[PDB]
Amino acid sequence: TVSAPATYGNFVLSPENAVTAISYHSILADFNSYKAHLTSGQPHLPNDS
Amino acid sequence: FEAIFGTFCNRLEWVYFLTSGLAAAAHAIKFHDLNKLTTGKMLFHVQVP
Repeated sequence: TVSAPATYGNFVLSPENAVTAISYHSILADFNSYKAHLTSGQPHLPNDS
Repeated sequence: FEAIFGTFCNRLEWVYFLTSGLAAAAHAIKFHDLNKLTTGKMLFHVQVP
């Protein structure tokens, strides 16, 4: 008897690409208009977990 | 999976017919049956002094 994966694997979005997006927004957003990069509480990256 | 980003620029200079100074020469009418119309005519009667 062999234990095998019950279901297929998932698409997972790399956490790093958030940094690239934030750098682009830093270039493109108005002066001090962007605020998503700073917040209170536990930091949270958008995820499908 | 990680992504490659691109930027869209969306701003445009909107213009309107009625706001233009050229519109002063025109008399602007809407007529939703214009497809049926073939020719419009306008006729005058004058007697001389």
